[PDB]
Amino acid sequence: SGFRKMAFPSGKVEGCMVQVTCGTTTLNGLWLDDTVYCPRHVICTAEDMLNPNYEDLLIRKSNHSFLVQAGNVQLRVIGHSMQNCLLRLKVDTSNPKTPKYKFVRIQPGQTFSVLACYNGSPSGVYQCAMRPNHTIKGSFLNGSCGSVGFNIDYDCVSFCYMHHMELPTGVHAGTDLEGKFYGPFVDRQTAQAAGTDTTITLNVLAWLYAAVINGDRWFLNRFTTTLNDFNLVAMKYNYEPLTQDHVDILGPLSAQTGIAVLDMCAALKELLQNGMNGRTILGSTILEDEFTPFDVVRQCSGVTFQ
Amino acid sequence: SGFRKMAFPSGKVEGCMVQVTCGTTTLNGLWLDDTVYCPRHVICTAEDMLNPNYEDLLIRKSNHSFLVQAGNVQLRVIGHSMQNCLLRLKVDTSNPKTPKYKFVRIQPGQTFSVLACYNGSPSGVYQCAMRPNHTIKGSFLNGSCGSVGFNIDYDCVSFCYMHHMELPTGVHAGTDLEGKFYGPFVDRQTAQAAGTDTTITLNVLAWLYAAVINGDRWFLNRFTTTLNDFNLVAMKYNYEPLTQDHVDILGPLSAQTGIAVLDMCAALKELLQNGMNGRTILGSTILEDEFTPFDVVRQCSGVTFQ
Ligand SMILES: *C(=O)c1ccc(N(C)C)cc1
Ligand SMILES: *C(=O)c1ccc(N(C)C)cc1
Repeated sequence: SGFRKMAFPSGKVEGCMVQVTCGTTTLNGLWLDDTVYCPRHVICTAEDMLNPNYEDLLIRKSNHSFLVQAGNVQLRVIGHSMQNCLLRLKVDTSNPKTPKYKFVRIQPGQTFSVLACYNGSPSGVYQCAMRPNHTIKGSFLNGSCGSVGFNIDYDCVSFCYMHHMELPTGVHAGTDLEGKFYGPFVDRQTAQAAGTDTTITLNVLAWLYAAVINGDRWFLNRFTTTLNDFNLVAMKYNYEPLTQDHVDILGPLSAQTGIAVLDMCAALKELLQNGMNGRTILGSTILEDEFTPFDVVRQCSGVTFQ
Repeated sequence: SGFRKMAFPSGKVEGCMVQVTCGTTTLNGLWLDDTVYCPRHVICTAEDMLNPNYEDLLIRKSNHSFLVQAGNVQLRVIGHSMQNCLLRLKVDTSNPKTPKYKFVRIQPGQTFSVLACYNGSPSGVYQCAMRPNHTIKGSFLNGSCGSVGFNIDYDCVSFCYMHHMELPTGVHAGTDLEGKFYGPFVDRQTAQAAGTDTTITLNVLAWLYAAVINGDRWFLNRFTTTLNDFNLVAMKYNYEPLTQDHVDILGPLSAQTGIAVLDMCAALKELLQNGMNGRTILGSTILEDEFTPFDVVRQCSGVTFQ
């Protein structure tokens, strides 16, 4: 029993974290095989930052412009190239700690673990959901550029996020491991701001199913709803529309609990309209949207507490 | 910016997790140097469980009663002994992945990271607070016996918790690494239940200081309070008494923010009496008590956003 924001064990990623310095700017990089990945930010100074031309900044660098340190060992850079908003630095040594891995671009509403790092040294680990508005509610200080997000599937580390910057409201933005930003954001100092966010309906529903698997039915009701009537309520409360694809994704959780998706939708509609009446669901006073259907299957028993 | 329940990176602990089997019972153990630690539960079957005499159960075992597996490698047991509620199994091989480490008994209100494990294989990591009533709000399924809790200080892994069992309300109980239970609990199937809990006043206060360091003052007021008058309100709302020792612990956070402890106490008293008026503090709709003063200093900037 229990239900917690649970990160993946971070060890396979810790063995990949290095420090990268160019001039006076230091940040974190990711060492896989004979390549180190890091934000292209590393070639900027504070004065470069309002209007940097990375192409023009980069051509002025040599391999030995870059200092890469894995603990006490210096890794010699023997090639560099820019790919979107990241640099790929080729180094003389292949990381013996490289795990089996993949690069994936995650979709909004999906979750991943973040290994917050400073000066190449891992410091903390927590789970994030990719918001609909392409930001994450992270916890990052100066020096955290190049901290990575990942999921782990069996042997294999799926890398999905490299951290870049903090937006005016204190949420965080970054890129996949091809260096393409999540969202409309750019690695420049501008007035850019996160767009209006929305609640991730499919996750809230997954989390209601979690509650039932764990033994709680207080919020269910005798009603059902159509997809359409549900979505009218969703629009009023700033929840994403429910789609048939999402209903289909909820199939296994519905089958384990014996509650039809559209019946759970009715329960949610009631919760939105009437509130929770001073009660909790899985320890929470609010409706939680930071767990995917997969996160629920991962963490909950396969046997419902009936 | 940001503020999250942040676990320590779990890698130094993952390299210590093994599987231990005796008869048909399997669970997790902790391999440090040439010793494996695990719950003494491993020598019980379901029928042993209502009234087990561990002394009597253990004397019937030999070293080769115990199967210890670190991945694909069998570790041969060459000695065993019982210490309170754990077994210490001496093995033929010293763990080459042993980190620098210490065993510590944590105090109620303190926090630690939990590496949830199954069959010797780490599966997730999250932060827990030791409740005043000596339980943790974990997330554990069958097979999680022997999952460990730890903090990391510089080089050094401070082990503080080995998981044993789940109580009737779904919260969790276990021991330090000397095998002594946190709380009045016993490793038997009885009607035992967690005692009445209380809110950890010192942590709530630390978390209010976190909010100010991160730039938010909405909940402050023009009032002060005496320790006594505060504690009368605390008693009404089931919060721990504030003590001068705790006020002293808050010294650094008070100095960084320029808010006197007893002035922050007044703000808390107002929040308790009047509620939060539909607002949030660090993203939360409720007063959070699962972060210590140390956790706040660890995660927040040393510079207040004034
Ligand atoms: C670190 O990688 C990084 C990247 C971008 C920015 N800004 C665009 C301000 C800051 C730090
Ligand atoms: C696993 O270590 C463990 C320990 C104790 C119990 N009970 C006392 C039921 C169960 C599992």
